[PDB]
Amino acid sequence: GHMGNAAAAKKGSEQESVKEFLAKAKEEFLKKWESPSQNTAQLDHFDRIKTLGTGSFGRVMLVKHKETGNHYAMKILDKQKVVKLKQIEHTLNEKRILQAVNFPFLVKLEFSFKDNSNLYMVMEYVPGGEMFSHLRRIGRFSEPHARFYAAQIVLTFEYLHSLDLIYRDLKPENLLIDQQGYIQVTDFGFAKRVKGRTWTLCGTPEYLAPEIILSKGYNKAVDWWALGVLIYEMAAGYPPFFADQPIQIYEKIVSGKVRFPSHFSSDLKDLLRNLLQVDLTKRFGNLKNGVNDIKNHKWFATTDWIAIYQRKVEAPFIPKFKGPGDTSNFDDYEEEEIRVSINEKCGKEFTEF
Amino acid sequence: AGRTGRRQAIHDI
Ligand SMILES: Cc1n[nH]c(C)c1Br
Repeated sequence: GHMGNAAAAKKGSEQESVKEFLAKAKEEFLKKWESPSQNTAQLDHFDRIKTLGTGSFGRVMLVKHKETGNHYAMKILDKQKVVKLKQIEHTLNEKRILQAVNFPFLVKLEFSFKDNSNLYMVMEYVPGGEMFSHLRRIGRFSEPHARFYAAQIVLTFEYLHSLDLIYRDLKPENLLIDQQGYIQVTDFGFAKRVKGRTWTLCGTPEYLAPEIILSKGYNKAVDWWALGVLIYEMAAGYPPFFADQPIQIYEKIVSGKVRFPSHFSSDLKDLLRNLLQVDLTKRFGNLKNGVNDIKNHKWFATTDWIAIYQRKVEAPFIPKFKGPGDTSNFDDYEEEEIRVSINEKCGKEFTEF
Repeated sequence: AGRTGRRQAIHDI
């Protein structure tokens, strides 16, 4: 066969140990899922420094905690802007999931709270910037460097999916580079605990699986499709379904056609054809052997999964860091004052936050 | 041709 006796025994034992790890991680998750934290700080506890990114419902700001001096990333959501029914449910999902998960490649939530106008989530500051801007600046990553980042996503999705969590917004914009060159996934705005199917039309156009676009009930395999899009974009410099307007992107996704740069290795193309698979009975991550079809693929043959988890693999690069609170690895955004109304807004919609 | 800047998520459609 492909593996000799010793290699087959080592892999089987490794796979059993993953099961043991995930069972314990699920017990730890459920304790926190069933007893969330809330109201662990207030706005006046922080000095607001700079906007690190923006979104539909607000911004993420670098803040400095006044008493400790630690820097954090504070996501601010305008409660009124969170107007649509699925916008509201998704924000409750985001906070509840972030407070309960624990994994080396998931950002750590430290505080959450709300006031008359806004919702607030205070996370560890990840100073190396978004993968997005490093990728756009260099053009494309080499296959070994794309593989280093991809392996972290594979392990993170293995963890999340074991907890019945779907992520639903993988993209370089949501992947931050830490001081050791490893990934931190942020933005759980579309993450959801799902036991089987779910039906919300959400995500980012270029990363949507065909079954989302086609208004079908879908499952965690949408995240494996998205991994295919991400790996392709990291290695090519642009995503596989690329067009100026969303409707054109959607038509390309549904077609079942992908073309690859001539510099992609055959191993990479094979992996991508199996992730970017419109037929759910054939998509890697969705078959009998689960995540192992991905982890054991030839393109990952050089990947030491445990060493990646332990953060013992040399990273492709270490961001320059010039002291705490440095924002040099982030783009600039227009600054808008944080106004807190004298009247509580949407109090009933956000009772649980 | 396609989108090179940061991409916003969609809540519908
Ligand atoms: C922790 C975090 N979330 N989003 C950004 C831009 C950071 Br830094």
